[PDB]
Amino acid sequence: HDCAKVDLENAELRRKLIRTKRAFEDTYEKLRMANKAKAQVEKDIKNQILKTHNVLRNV
Amino acid sequence: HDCAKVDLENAELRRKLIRTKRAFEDTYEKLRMANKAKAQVEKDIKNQILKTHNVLRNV
Ligand SMILES: [Zn+2]
Repeated sequence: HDCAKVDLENAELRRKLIRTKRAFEDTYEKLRMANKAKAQVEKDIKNQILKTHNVLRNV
Repeated sequence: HDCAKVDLENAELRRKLIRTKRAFEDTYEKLRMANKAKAQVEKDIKNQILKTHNVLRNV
């Protein structure tokens, strides 16, 4: 048994295990931001139609 | 340290690392097939946006 190496390996595994989770969280939020972005798009076009309609109402 | 406890923790760290990797693999594979299903819809949407983009060319 290598007491120095096993403590070092556990520190390496724990450190990297944390690196892995935070990478996913970033991705999760990134996907979360992307989906909400395309959600807005459907409403933006609907909004644009209303404006254009209101513009042509003024006649 | 505690050689018995640290080795058991080391086995736990590797174990948890395997679950995360398999969790990613599960997600990736599920996502890979899922994207292929929605892919026809996505190109159709891209075309209408592109078409509408082309419509606004009039100046
Ligand atoms: Zn030891």
